[PDB]
Amino acid sequence: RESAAQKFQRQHMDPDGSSINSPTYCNQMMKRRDMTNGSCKPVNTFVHEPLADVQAVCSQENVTCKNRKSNCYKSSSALHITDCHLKGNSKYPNCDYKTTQYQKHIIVACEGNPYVPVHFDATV
Amino acid sequence: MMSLDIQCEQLSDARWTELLPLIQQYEVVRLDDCGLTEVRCKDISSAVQANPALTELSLRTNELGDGGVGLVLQGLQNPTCKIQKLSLQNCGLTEAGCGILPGMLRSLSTLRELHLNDNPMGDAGLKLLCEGLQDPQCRLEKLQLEYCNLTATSCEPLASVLRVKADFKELVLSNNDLHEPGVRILCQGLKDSACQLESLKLENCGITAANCKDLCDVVASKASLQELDLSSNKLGNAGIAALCPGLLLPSCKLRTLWLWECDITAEGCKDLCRVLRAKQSLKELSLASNELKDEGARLLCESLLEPGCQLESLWIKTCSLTAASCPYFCSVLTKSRSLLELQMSSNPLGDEGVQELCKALSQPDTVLRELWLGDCDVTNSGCSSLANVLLANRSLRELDLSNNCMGGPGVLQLLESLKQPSCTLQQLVLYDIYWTNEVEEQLRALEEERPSLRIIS
Repeated sequence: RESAAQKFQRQHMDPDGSSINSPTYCNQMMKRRDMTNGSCKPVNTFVHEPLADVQAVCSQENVTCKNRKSNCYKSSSALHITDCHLKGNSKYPNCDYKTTQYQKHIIVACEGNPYVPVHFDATV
Repeated sequence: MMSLDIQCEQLSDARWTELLPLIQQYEVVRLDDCGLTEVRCKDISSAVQANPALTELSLRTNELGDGGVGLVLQGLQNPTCKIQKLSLQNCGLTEAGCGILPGMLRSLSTLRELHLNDNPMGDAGLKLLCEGLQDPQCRLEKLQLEYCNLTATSCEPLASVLRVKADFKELVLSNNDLHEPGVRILCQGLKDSACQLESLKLENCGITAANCKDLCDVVASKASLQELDLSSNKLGNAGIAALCPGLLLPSCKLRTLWLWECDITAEGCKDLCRVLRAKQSLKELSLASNELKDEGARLLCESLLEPGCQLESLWIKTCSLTAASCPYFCSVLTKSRSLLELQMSSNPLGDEGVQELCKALSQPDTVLRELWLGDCDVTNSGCSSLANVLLANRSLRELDLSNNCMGGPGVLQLLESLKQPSCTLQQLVLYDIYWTNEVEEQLRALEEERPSLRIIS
């Protein structure tokens, strides 16, 4: 049992990590963060910023979630991110990922008390 | 028989020293993604040197570097070493540390499986490797050199190896830019080889349609070929056409055919359907990331319904399929008694397409066991139809609906069906679907009612 806020950190938070030198970054991280258990998570984003920085996003621009929920927030500044995309050669339990890096604004859904990220919505 | 298997752990000096006596005694030692470094390779070398029972050693995904890798191979040169399977995948091996390979491969006459994937040895490192592989005492059954920074100049040395070996069963050179001429040299080496090759993987190797007559020749020459992976190569329809005659030979017993992202369209899919209808041996086929379109899908479905087709798994993720193709899959899900897995993610099916599929699956006599419908633009309005399937279907064990447009309301409709203990589904996959804490509570309540039910997110 984990809270939504804990699940978000496990799946999307890697403050000190870096993928720019490691093409196998996603392969390691998706496996380590328990996102290849039972099924290969098709796509996932890791954020390389301090946890407190990502949490501060909930106090920034309010926008609409992709599913039309209204509790989504866009980061004021572009953040360092690594995208992981499952390759079409994958067949569970073999999960091979393509690793890409960007600096882009993120959109997260915030919930509960304290008001923290519980869902990664998009990068813009 | 003694086996140790560590996956994804931070081995502290404490936890580490514990294992040394084991590494000196055990038959099987796997230390994968364990944060090992060169600081630990002398322990490994010493341990292994004194281990006459060791047959498998895997150290994949550890930052050993050239020094670390060097130390490990050094310890594997005792006349006592009995090793059969060795993996140094993703261990930071560069050309700089390959000078030891020729010596190691000469002495390790028991070695059958060698994994060097994800090491940037390059062509210079590969040549040193082949100097070892060339040694008469080096008789591998399996060689994996995926993503090792190799180019066309590595093909001649590799081909020269294949010509004189007879024990090769599996060869993977995927994700190396061998180029058209390099691939021709490799094929020639395979043709001239007496090896009864069982598996050949050359994903993303710069293979073109021009290479496909040679690959056809390769297939024809290896009646033992069970798996062929030519994914992520620009083969095109013409390439497939040049390939199919070999697949159609009576001696061909191909089991798995992987053609992910090969610039194939409808007519190329047509060529392959000829193979589906004639080769009962073909059990797994991937055409993911090819623009087959609805016409392509129509052809597959008609072939799947032919008596000659016994396909078990079909991978067609990201194939530009729309709701218009779904009536044809319905006939398949209803009639085909061989298809157990159907991956249709990342196709713009919509609620319409998925509702159609639900019509066929809402019968209790289907055989489909796994269905992926992720990123198919499924909304809340398609979930009630899926809910009905979960009630009425008696074969579906896994359903993937990740990355769709649905939300809590949709998900709640699915959970309601799963409340029934008679439901056949064992695993529901819902990655990147956002629902509120309220739905989660209903979700975790169900999980505790039915512990055998796996809901993945």
